[PDB]
Amino acid sequence: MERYENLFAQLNDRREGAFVPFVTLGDPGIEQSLKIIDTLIDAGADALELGVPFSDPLADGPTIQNANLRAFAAGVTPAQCFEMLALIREKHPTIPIGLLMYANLVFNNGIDAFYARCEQVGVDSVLVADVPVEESAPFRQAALRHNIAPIFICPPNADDDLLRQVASYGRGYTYLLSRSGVTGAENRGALPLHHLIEKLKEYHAAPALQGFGISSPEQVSAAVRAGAAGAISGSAIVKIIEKNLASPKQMLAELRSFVSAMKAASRA
Amino acid sequence: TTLLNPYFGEFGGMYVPQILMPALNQLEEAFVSAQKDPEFQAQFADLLKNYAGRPTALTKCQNITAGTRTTLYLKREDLLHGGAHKTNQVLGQALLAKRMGKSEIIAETGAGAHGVASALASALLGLKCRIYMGAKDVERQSPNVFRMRLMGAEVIPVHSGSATLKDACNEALRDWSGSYETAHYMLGTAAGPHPYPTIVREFQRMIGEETKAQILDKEGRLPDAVIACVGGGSNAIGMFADFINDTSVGLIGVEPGGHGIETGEHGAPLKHGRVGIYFGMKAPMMQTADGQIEESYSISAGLDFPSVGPQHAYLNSIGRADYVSITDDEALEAFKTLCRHEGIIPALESSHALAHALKMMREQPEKEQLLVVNLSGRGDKDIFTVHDILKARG
Ligand SMILES: O=P(O)(O)OCCNS(=O)(=O)c1ccc(OC(F)(F)F)cc1
Ligand SMILES: *Cc1c(COP(=O)(O)O)cnc(C)c1O
Ligand SMILES: [Cl-]
Ligand SMILES: [Cl-]
Ligand SMILES: [Cl-]
Ligand SMILES: [Cs+]
Ligand SMILES: [Cs+]
Ligand SMILES: [Cs+]
Repeated sequence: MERYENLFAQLNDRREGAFVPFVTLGDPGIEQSLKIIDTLIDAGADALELGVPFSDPLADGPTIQNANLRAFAAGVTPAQCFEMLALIREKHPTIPIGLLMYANLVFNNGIDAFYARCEQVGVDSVLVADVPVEESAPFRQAALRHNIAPIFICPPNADDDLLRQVASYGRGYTYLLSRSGVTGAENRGALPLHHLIEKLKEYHAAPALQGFGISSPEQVSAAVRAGAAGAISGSAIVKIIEKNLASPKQMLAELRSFVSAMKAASRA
Repeated sequence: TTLLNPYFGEFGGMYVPQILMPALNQLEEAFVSAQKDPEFQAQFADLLKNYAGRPTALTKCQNITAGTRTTLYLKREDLLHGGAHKTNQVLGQALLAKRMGKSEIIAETGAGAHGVASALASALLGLKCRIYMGAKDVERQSPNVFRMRLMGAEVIPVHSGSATLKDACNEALRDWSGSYETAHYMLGTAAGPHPYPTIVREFQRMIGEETKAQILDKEGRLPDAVIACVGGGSNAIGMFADFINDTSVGLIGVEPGGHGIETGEHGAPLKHGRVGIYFGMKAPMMQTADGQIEESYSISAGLDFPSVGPQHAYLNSIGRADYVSITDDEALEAFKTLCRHEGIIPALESSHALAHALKMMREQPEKEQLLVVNLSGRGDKDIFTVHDILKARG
């Protein structure tokens, strides 16, 4: 499939940016997570980034560390996550679905078999957080053999050689890191990324999505204004889950409001 | 691209987030430069000699081998400042930090031995030190925690995941991901992403260099085998390195067998785990069927690393080194034996290496063999642990 290509073409036609939420699959449980995800889409999410609970999420700050822990407290396994992913795709045919993985979960039972499973359930991309471009060859090869986009990270200080590598090897979208450090809404990226965005376009990279620390509408509008195709927000979404564990109904209402506002900021 | 090979055969690599790759490349460059720099070498030698007390003794243990054809020496890393071999590589990493113009140190610790070693080196050399320690380890290693604080280090409890060593390893890497411009991550074993396995080996190799010189002086020949316990692999690779090209010398690494391999409650991933990717490396590790990282169990808290350095996995694969396991009960017997017959209290970590040597002797008492055990640390810290078992046992 070409779900990212089709989304970005449609968004270009509307001169809109993409708004892409992240959540952990199965946080705070399987049924509520499926409802959360349906809410995100109904409220305006253009694509999804979905984490499989992992014991050692070393690129994540406390908010997402705690999301992983809630899913484990509910007994969530990678197999159950793949069941979830099949159902999400069965409900929603065109939305791009990306996974956020750590290397061991991909390598565990064989790299090729992991990507074949992704293809079977209808995933569109995989970002492996602890595999740099230097170690990417067997992951990117397996991804492409199975019609999965391998997502590469472009750090805010990427040199020319790295930009060229990310542009060549990546598909779907290019992940434009806001800053150093780990995920979290408490730290906002304060480096101008417009020069990276321009150099990526020069090298015909996959369209850029800015992520890390995006928690407000003005940041989404700013990402689009700088030349990015859109923005990803994780901790801010997960915070609403964490805040509202005691009230599943109010949790969905608050998620809807947030996503709606963030998506609105993407239109202009 | 790198200056040095990040792999030992299939094992090792640099499995870190992209943001950390410049940090690893900078460290590798600084290390390669330092290794060519006579001034760096002289500063390191000075600290090792005048501060840490190298060379360490090689003790012939005549009482424990009486009536057999085994000759047993102990390489006395227990006599190094701090009472364990970890001091060697912390001093060298602290000098690398300085070389790069860094003024801050981050370290992980489980039982606390690496935390104390990091704090002492930082005190001596004027670096500000912060140490991550799993909340569960903090609660149970009060003495080490107090030492780190006495030495001016900040100790930061980690409550995420399982609140033990692997979680402290994660927290150190998270911190470094945001602070690498000013802080050096002082990794505590011969594991993690390149260039750490290589650097830690090179900054521990004086163990084996000294052992070789000492055994040639005292016996006129090389050992038949050198035997070392394996947590993450630093003391063992430190002993093994200078003998790798001496094909006649056996290299035996001893993983903790805990309650018994069959029980699942052990810390022997090299022989009884599965290859995975975690903590920056491709290596055998303790993991569930679906790939979640698990804990290592041992009576000895210092053998709690749930994986093993990639060079050990490599040396095993090619048959250059052999790896075995020793149970809690075997380690405890070796501890008691050394105390009573040689007047040395060994670390329970080191007791695993001694236990295997004692087995080599006892199983085949008329086999002529010259053995060296790396006595990686002293066992003062372990007397309460041993107290509690010997009492509950009767
Ligand atoms: O809004 P925030 O600050 O929580 O950021 C959300 C991030 N979620 S994600 O899946 O895009 C994501 C992307 C990359 C990550 O690490 C890596 F860069 F090393 F690869 C981790 C998570
Ligand atoms: C830390 C420690 C060990 C285990 O670590 P390695 O990296 O495997 O050497 C063994 N013995 C002692 C005394 C230790 O302090
Ligand atoms: Cl491309
Ligand atoms: Cl010589
Ligand atoms: Cl013989
Ligand atoms: Cs390789
Ligand atoms: Cs003897
Ligand atoms: Cs171990």
